[PDB]
Amino acid sequence: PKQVQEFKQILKLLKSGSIRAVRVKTNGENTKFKVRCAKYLYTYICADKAKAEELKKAIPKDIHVVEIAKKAP
Amino acid sequence: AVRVTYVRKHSYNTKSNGIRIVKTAGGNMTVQHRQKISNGVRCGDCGCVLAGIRHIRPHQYGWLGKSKRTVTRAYGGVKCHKCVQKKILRAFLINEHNLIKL
Amino acid sequence: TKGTSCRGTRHNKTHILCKRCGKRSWHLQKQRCASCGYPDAKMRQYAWGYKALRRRTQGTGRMRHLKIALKR
Amino acid sequence: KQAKILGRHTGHGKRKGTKNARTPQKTLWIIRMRVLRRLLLKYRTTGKIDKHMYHDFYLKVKGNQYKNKKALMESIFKALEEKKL
Amino acid sequence: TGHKGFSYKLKLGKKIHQNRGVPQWFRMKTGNTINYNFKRRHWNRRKMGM
Amino acid sequence: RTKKVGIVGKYGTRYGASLRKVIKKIEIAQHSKYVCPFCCKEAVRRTACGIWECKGCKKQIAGGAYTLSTISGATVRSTVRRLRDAKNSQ
Amino acid sequence: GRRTLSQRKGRGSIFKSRSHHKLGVAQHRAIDFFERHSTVRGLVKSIEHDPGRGAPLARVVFRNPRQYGLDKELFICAEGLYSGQYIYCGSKASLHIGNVLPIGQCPEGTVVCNVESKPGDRGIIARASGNYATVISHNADNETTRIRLPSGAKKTLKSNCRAMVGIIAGGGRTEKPILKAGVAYRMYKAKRTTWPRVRGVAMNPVDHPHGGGNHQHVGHPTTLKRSSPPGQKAGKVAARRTGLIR
RNA sequence: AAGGUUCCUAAACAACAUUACUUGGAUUAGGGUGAAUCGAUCCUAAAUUACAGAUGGAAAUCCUUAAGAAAAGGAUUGAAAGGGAAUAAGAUUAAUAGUUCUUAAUCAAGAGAAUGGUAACAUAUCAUGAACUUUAAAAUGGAGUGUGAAAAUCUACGGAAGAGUUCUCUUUUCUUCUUAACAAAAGUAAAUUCCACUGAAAUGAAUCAAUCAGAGAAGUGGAAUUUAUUGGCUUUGUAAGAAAUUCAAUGAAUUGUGGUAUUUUUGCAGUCUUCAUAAAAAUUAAAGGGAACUUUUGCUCGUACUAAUAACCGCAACAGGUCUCCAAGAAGCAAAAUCUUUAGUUAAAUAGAAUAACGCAGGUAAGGGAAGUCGGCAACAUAGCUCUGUAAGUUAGCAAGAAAGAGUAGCUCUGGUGAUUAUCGAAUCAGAACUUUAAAGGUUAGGGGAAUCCGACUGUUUAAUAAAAACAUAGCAUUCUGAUAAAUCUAAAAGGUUCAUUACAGAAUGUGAUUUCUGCCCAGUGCUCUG
RNA sequence: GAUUCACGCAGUGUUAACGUGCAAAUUACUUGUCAUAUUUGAGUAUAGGGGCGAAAGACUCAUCGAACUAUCUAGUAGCUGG
Repeated sequence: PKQVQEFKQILKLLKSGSIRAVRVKTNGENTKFKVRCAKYLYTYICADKAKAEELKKAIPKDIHVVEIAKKAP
Repeated sequence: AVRVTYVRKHSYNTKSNGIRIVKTAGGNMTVQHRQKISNGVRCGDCGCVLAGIRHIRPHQYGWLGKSKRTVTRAYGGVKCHKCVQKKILRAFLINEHNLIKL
Repeated sequence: TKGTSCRGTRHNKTHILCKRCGKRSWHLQKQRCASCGYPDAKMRQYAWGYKALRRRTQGTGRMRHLKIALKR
Repeated sequence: KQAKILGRHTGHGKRKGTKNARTPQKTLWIIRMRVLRRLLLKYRTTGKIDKHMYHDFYLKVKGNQYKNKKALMESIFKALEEKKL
Repeated sequence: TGHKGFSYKLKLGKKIHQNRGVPQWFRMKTGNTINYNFKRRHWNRRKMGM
Repeated sequence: RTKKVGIVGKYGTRYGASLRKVIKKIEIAQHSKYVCPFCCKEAVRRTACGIWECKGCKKQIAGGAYTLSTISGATVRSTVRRLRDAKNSQ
Repeated sequence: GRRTLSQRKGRGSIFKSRSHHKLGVAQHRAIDFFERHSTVRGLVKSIEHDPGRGAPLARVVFRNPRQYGLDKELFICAEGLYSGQYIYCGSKASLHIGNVLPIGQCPEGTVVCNVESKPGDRGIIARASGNYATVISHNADNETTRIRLPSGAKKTLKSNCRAMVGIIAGGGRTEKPILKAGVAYRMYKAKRTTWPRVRGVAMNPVDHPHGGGNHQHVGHPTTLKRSSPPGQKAGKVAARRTGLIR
């Protein structure tokens, strides 16, 4: 598992067609957009809720998006 | 105080069967096979270890980047910098000496 | 301690099953079978063991392709 | 263990081991110099003493002349006054 | 043992297959005196030595 | 700490007076640093039976089994030196 | 009767040499033109310790003159040889320490170690630690030279035999008294199996011919003929003189 | 390793477990062993065996790279403890799981003629590199000291949840508060080796110890490597969604920070010791030289169970024997004896009653104290630690824990031994009052002395009546041998051992440390001779 | 190749226990020893007038002053029993 560090690559990565599925976990303070690519699992830890919303609109409709909470699916 | 068991069929504390005990979720303690300790490279004239090349397994050098297993210099990777500074002076001072001798 | 005490370390097998005779008579260290004379080409037969001949010789098995020829 | 801190039980009839076993003689001297040689370097780095004086004190400590830290700062204090005469 | 060769495991497998008693219907034949297996053994009585 | 049995005091009292005195001469030489012919330092330290390794400047000099140069091995150096020079000129 | 310990030592069951950590065969280099009629140059890469002998072995690294590549060798170290040395091994070589020379060029009285016994067998005579053979004379009529072996016997050799100049290193080894049994037991780490030696007279009559009766003694003269059968050949064989020399 | 179905479940109890059994490792019938990542498979070690050749009446023996038109240089086998490409956490089953399921990775084989730094050296594959050659890794003894790191135990501050005691008290006692493989670089260490500036004497630098310097110390600034995967520790993705502890009847709560403490593990640094110098190849990387992101596959074999006071070997559920890994508290110098926590068991050739003799095992005793007896056999007695003191003899090292004498408890105090600029932390030593049943002794725990004989010492031996005064041993000494030899195996042999050797060596012997001394005898029997 | 404690190992004494035993050589206490001439596992080597032996005629599958198994062999017996 790898971690992306800022908005530049995460937005670029989602637009690419290699993405298999996307998971978002909503913790008490932050949120991780654990996108799952062909090989690794990249996650961006966002603390600003406004910056997560623009990330929540960038996912293409052709992949499965699962929103997790304090209860596992 | 948790007592562990070897996870492989090896039951003897040989050099190849070294293990490390680590903690695990819930207080369980598990067993991991830690690798051996190896020597680095040595200069071909003085027998001293060379700098810039890690001390890893012979096959693990293949996975390293092409600049992570050499040193960028003449005879870089097989002779120390002192081992090479003397090579140049020998190859040059000798040529000047027998240039005028004959 | 030549009796019961010293009989505790007997777990290193010497004779394993042979391939041409099927008895447990293949000496691992000598690399030859003590009952049917392995890699030696000839079957090991001795005249003093007249019983060891009638235990395994011609006629004691199935005779898969010889019971036919003699009948003909 | 709380009572043993005040020395309630550390008598003579409650010891079954040799004096060197309970208090090793090597580790009471390994620590003794590390206490002293740190002070000598501390003063030399600070500038209280010089290299020539700190050299005659490095060997004097090494020869077991000063029993504790207090008995070394007194000798440095003494040998500094003879310097200005 | 834990580590047995292939030609050795299949011979053990036959020695547990042969360690079975007479089938019930066989003993009910006519003139059938084969009531019990006398070639049987057990792990704690006789070591098969193989 | 000991009047006369210096290095062979580790043998205690159990080899004889003469042998412990004889071995005293050899164990002393075997464990001493000699003056190194090349680097010119008291750094030559034995490594094996007849291999003296100059720790100062990293050279391996061969020599006697317990001394850097045996007495009979120094005359031969002079004997050959005397025979070489005379042979050259007449 | 039985077969005494000298009769079981010839079969080689447990009496084989323990030569497993030994470096290799220490000898000169093969004879060739560049050594018969010229000189080569060898570099003493490093001095090593071949287990089971008191003379260090030096790892000389020549150059292949006929082909491309190194020609690594293994020379017994003469005393005084050091790492990084240049030793020349040829017929025209200079008479220094370690330079291999044909025995027919050394001046009379020259010290030569590791002398061949026949031209081309690469070292026979004077190989042990601290030993050397001294040239005596020359004879140009039949190209033979006399030398004095370390045993004192004088032998006549062809003048083409090679012989490294000097004495062998590791001299004066035996002057140290082995003090214990353990030190003498570790000395045979890389040799045969002969250390704890049980006396013949402390043996039953079958094992050794000296097996005594109700008193521990020999009973018959120990000086025997050379033509005794193996097994009865004990004691001193063909003794010209016995007893302490006065 | 050995055993082989003993493993799990159901029915059942004629036999077997020195009574009985509803129990069983026993009867019958079903079920169970999942691998690209663990091993075998691959490579070599001590060693082993083939074609041709040599030897041999014969069986067959010898050579293993030498004899060969054989194999670029030499054939086959040889290790489940040596070398080795790559995997972890949670969960599941009546049993299998580094093997299955979820999640997350890794390896191999494919498929789609460059810059920077003064220098040490450095750049998410990059930045060409054939023949031939070399270097290095794989790859290596042991002892003792110091230290970095992790885990366990102990402990400091602040807590969250539950459990135990409570008529006598206790802000009390206990449990839980965790995290992998593989990767990232907020912050930050110890050690070692190098580079650049300057050139040390009034010599310095430093360690517990050492050790180092004008072929260059100390100082300042840098570089590289090791430290259980990347980069050692904290931290981060994995990852809380798992797990542990609680509450409610599937749904809810929490998971800070330290330590100048003890042990274990794993590395690093130098020091010491050898008449000991403490493996090979597969396989991999670099150099010298200049010729010209995705996707596919990963085959075969083992995997159940015991590993023992009931699964192995001893005729058996035999007090015998059998190689290893993990390791809590009290107490002490101690992995000692004794007691307890997690875990296992209360059954392991049957019990009840009475409390005779003679017994096996364990004890005690008045007065005397070896008078018993072959003989202090057996038993009793001294025993830890601190201080004082310690003879003759002696190889000057030892004798020596010689012998002998004093102290030791409990409670309340005081002082000494350090880090940072008053706080904080360690068990250790010393001293003073007061009290008592006057104190190592529950357990562990030397009897001492004066002489004589033998063996020099540590060591080894008659498995099953002899453990020594015997054997060995270092020391002394004797004999032969120049290597095509000496010894010496084979019926024979370009055959074999010492010999991968070479007189400071090989072979054959007697005496048995050190000190002192080895006397006279060559007639006899051996050996030898240049007669 | 110092003195000792411990895990282990041995077998000095009781000539203790047992002696139709737990045991075809074991048990308990006492004693010694407890890393360098140390203990031990696996593989490999040495085989009967042979091997191996720090030497006791000891060890060589409960067998050794010449192993076990089979052939000569129903060996011979002036000797004992029927």
